[PDB]
Amino acid sequence: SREQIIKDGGNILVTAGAGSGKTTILVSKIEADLKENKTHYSIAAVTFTNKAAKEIEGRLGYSSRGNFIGTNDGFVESEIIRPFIKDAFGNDYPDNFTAEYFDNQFASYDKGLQVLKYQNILGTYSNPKKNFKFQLALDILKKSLVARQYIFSKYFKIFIDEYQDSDKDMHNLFMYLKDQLKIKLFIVGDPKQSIYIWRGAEPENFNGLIENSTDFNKYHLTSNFRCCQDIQNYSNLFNEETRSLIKEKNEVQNVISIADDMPISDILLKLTEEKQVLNIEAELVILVRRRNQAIEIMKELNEEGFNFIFIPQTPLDRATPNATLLKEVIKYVKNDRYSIYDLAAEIVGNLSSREIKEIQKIINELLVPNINQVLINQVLINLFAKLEITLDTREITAFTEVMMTNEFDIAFDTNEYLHKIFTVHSAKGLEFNQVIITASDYNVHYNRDTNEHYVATTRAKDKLIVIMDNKKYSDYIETLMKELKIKNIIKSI
Amino acid sequence: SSKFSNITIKNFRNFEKVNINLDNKNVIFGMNDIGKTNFLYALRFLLDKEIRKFGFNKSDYHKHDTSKKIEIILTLDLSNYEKDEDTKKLISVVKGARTSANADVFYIALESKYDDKELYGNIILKWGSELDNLIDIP
Amino acid sequence: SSKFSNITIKNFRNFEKVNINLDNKNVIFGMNDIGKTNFLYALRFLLDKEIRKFGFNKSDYHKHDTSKKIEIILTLDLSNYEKDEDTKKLISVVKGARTSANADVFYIALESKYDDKELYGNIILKWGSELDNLIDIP
Repeated sequence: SREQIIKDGGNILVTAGAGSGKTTILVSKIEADLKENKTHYSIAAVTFTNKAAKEIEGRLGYSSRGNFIGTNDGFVESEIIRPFIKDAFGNDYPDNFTAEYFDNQFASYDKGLQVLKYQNILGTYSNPKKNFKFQLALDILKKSLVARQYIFSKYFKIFIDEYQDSDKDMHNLFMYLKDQLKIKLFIVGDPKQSIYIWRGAEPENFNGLIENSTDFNKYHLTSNFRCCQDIQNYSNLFNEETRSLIKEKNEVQNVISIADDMPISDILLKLTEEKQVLNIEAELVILVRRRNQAIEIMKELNEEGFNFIFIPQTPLDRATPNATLLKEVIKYVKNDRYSIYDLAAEIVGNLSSREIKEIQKIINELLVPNINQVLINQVLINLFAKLEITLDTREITAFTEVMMTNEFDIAFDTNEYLHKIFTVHSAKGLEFNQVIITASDYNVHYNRDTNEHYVATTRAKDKLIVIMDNKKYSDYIETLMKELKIKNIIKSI
Repeated sequence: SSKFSNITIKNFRNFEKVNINLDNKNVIFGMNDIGKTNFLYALRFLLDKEIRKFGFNKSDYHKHDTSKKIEIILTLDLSNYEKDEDTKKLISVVKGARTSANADVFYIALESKYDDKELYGNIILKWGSELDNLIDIP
Repeated sequence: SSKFSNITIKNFRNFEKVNINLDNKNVIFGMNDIGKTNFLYALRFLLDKEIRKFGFNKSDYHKHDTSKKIEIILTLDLSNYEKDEDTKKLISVVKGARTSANADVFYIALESKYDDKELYGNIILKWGSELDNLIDIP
């Protein structure tokens, strides 16, 4: 498992999925290797977005080892291109160059050298599949002897995040550091095609390393690593592929089942005061299928003194290529404390201060109120035109609808609330500490809602409370408990 | 086969112009007790932060002449980079101050010019692969 | 009508967070003898080269907490530039670190972060017209 992962000191290839399993293990693996190694060598972690680089830097702590934590583009720029470009190509080339991602697309590698030599800027390649900065960095290393000496002397291992999005030119540099410079590589990626890719992503180079590489040591990560063992056993029994991984335990305490005989508010009081299996001071969230089921529970609790705020699923809450970025644009529009730098951190690459000012100009048109649906669509196209990303028609309408109304404001609110209620689709992504669900929502016999039920069960982190509303739900438990000869998988009050 | 090649001391106290080859282990001796002590202080001024912050006084200049500039250069050999771990220590910090044409050598220099009004000459540390265009140590 | 506006002292010795307005002539007094001495030392660390080269020790940090950073900012007023000769002294050295939008104000700050391994936190001096993007004093 994870203990076997961190012990390996060689080239490690990690398959990460379900989210957050990659980030926590990455930070723990980095800080553990820093404690083992006392020599002068440092580590280098590279992330596509600037937020992930800042997220890793905050958890690691002091970087007195000289460790580099930053963007993929910022790494090759500050460590390879800028220091040794004059050594590789002569004194004609500048080291005070400014890289602009959006401007100055060129057709050939020879053309881009002239933009850097004469126009004093570092422009991107026109083809999204070919990266000019990494082609330049790899070229500089082969031309410059000092460049190869410095990289070997500075870093002994390099950590790479989200490797499935790396392009071929970006992939060539990483393999060049491992094959020629003999630098250890810790690779984290998602083998599934998924929904999120960098504009020049090719999953085959990552998939090819899993199939034909003898140097790397392959590992895998559990999807529900953060969930406790008792919650994992209750979640995995509903899907046939997941039933094999769980192991039975002599005593089960985290998953509680209680039949709904008293009103909904009384069940909440019973679990909080009579058995104290749920703490009122800990965050508590309740699961529903539809928005109406959440409203009636929220209104029933306001009468009993319980205070709650309910997050609804927005039109943007849909598996689309630009869903993650579109939500961040909404968070910058809705919230005043959300800085433009926080929005730029979500954008791939380390944008310059001048490029940030141009993107800020496009979005400032959305900060004026009551300017109708047509202008919101053009600002959105103008925004994504600079990023060279086309926008889905339903993604545009979903973005527009959220901008018009204040209905989905708290779903993108920066503030955090202790007690909430969310829909199964509302928080498909984020995870909660303790969750209560009801059985009548999910049809378990024909597996229509088993995927929504599996998501519902995996959201809870410490304690999961299940209400046995449906007899067919309880029958599917008792039937499969006999197939697997499981005496206890649930704790009933 | 030694990282420390030679050290040059110009116009520093009793050192008019002195060139001394070096190695990893060095032993200095002789009748001139003043020269041995100034030799160690000349190395501290180049490498010891605590002794370097105090700067140069009028007495530290050779023959108490403030017109002549004090110059202390340490020549280093980086040829054994492939098998010397301490050599890679220096490379990791020097970064781009080296050139590939003269990758085997690296210079560490101390230059000092005296100001009459300020009554104080500061210590400027430069390094680089070429002795002609040394750059200020960041 | 005074160049010296106010001084801010954060996390320096017994000064948790202290803001003091100023003028050309200032007199400090009170029961706390430790506060008066640390007040003068806080000004020396910002402006006296000889006392600034020694850097910050663990004791100089407030409540001996090295996590919190020491910050000493001196706010200046350059409105009387047309008739104040000493104001033109500062302008001639600051050069482009000022912006025309905030030409009336200028900040002089001292920032210090502690390193556990180096057992020593250095003194970094920044100045500039805007308090948000202060730049290192050359």
